[PDB]
Amino acid sequence: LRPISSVVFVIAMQAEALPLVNKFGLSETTDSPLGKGLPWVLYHGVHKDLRINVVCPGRDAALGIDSVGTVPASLITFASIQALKPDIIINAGTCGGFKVKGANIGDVFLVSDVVFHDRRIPIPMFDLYGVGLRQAFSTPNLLKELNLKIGRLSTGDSLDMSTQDETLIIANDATLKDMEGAAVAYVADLLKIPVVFLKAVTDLVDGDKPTAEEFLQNLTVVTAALEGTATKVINFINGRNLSDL
Amino acid sequence: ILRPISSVVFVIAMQAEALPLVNKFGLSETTDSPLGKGLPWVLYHGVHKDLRINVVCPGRDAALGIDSVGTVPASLITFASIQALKPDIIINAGTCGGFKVKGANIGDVFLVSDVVFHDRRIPIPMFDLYGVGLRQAFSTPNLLKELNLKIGRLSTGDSLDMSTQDETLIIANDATLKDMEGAAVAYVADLLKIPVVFLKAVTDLVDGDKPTAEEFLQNLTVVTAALEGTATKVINFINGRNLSDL
Ligand SMILES: CSC[C@H]1O[C@@H](n2ccc3c(N)ncnc32)[C@H](O)[C@@H]1O
Ligand SMILES: CSC[C@H]1O[C@@H](n2ccc3c(N)ncnc32)[C@H](O)[C@@H]1O
Repeated sequence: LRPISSVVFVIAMQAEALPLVNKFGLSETTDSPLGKGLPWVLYHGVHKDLRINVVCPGRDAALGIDSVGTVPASLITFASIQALKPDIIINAGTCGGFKVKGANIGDVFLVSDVVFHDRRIPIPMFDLYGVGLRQAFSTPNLLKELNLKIGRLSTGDSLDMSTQDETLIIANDATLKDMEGAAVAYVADLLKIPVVFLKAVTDLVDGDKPTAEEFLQNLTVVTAALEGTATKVINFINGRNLSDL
Repeated sequence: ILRPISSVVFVIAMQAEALPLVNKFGLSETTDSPLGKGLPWVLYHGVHKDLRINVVCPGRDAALGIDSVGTVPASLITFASIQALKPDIIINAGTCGGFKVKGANIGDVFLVSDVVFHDRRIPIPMFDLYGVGLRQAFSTPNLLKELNLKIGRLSTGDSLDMSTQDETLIIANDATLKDMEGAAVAYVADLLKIPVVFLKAVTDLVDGDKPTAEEFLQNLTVVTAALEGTATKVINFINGRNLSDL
C-alpha cells in the first residue's frame, strides 16, 4: 500500500486532548471547517510525514462542559472523515477498567474489538445489531513494539454502571469501559476508515473506590500517560503503510 | 421567521414507518446519493404544491441487514440531511412506547412538547444535566389546535426494553412517551439551529400487558394508518405557512 499520510484523533474531552496538542505544537483551527456555529474544536499540524488533526465535541452551548458520549463523538468522527479524508482514526481517551481482567490505573490499552452494553434490543438480529461488535484495525507490530496491554472495549452513554449494564459487560468479557468507542467504530466502519483505540484506565470498575470520584482524582496523571503513549503511536505510524501497522 | 416554509425533512428510523407516507405522496427514492456516496441511507424526495418533501431513513445495517435504529444513526442522518438538504423544519416521525397512566392509547399520534434521555447517566456536577439532554420541540400551537394531537414529553434511550434504572429516570423526568431516537434528532437540530417537531405513534403500552398475536397485528395496521394519516395532515397544514404560523 501507499504510506499513511493523515491521522485524525477523536478525543471526547478537551483536557485529554491538550497535552497531545502541546507535544506536537498543533494549532487551533479558526475557520469552522466542519460547520459554522458548532461547538466542535479542531487542532491541526504536520509532523514529519504525517498530517495530524485532533477533533473534540467541545463544550455544551447551554451547560458549558465537554460534550461526552456516543452521539457527539459519532458526529465529529463523521464530519472529520468527510472533511479531511484521513487514512486512520485514533479514538484516544480515559476509561474504566476491570482489575480481574488485569487492568491497573495508568495503563494505556490498545483495543482488540468493541461492543455496546446499553443498546438492548430483544428481537433476534436486532440484539446483535445493538451489541455492535466491531474489530479495531489490526496493528500487531505497534502492539508488539510499544508493548501495550490489549482487551475488549464496552461502550455506553453512562459513567456509572447499572445492573443490566454490568450483566452485558461481563457476558461480553470486556476489559475496558467507556462512553464513545463503539460509536467511533460504527462511523469508521460506515465510512471504511481504519480505526484504532488508546484507552487509558482512570478507575477500577470492580475495585473499591466510587467510579466518579476515582475517575476525577486520576484524570490528570492518566491523561499524561495517554499523551506519552499517543506520542509514541504517532512516531511509530510515521512512514508506515497500513500493512506495516 | 416569516419566510414561508419551502422544505421539510422527515427523519424516520424504520423503513416500514416511512414507506406508507412515501407511497401516499408518491415520493421517489433518489438515484444519486445526495447525502454522500456508498452509504446505506435512503432518501425519498418529492414536491407537494408549495412544499419540497424529503424523507430520510438510516436504512439497512450492513452487518445484520435490519433497520439501523437508535440514537447514533439517527443523529448522523439528521446532521447530514441538514447540511445537504437545508430544510426549514425537521419532522422526526415514528412509533414509540406510551404510558397508559399518562393517557397514552395504542394508535394515538402525539405531538411532542419536549425531549429528554433516560440512559445518559453521568453523576457528576453539570454533566448530569447534560446527560438529561432536555430540549423543546418547535412551538406549533396552530397545528396542535387544528389536529388535536395529544402532547407529552418523549424520553429517549438506546434500548427497546426497559430496565428498572431506565424506568426510574423515565418516571422522574415525567415522560409520556418512550423511543430510541428522538432526543438525538433534537440535539442535532439544536446544534444546527433547525426547528424540529415530533410525531410519535404509540405502538405499545410500556405499562400494559403483552398483546396476543391477533391484537399485535390488528394494532399494527391501526398504528400504520394513524402515523401515515397524521403525517399527511401535518404536511398539508405546513404548506403555505411560515414558521411563525406553525
Ligand atoms: C465525564 S464522562 C466520562 C468520560 O471519560 C470516559 N470514562 C472514563 C471512566 C469511565 C467509566 N468508568 N465508565 C465510562 N466511561 C468512562 C468516557 O469515555 C467519557 O468521555
Ligand atoms: C426495532 S427497535 C424499535 C423502534 O421503534 C421505536 N420504538 C417502539 C417502541 C418502543 C419502545 N416501547 N421503546 C423504545 N423504542 C420504541 C424505536 O424508536 C425504534 O426505532
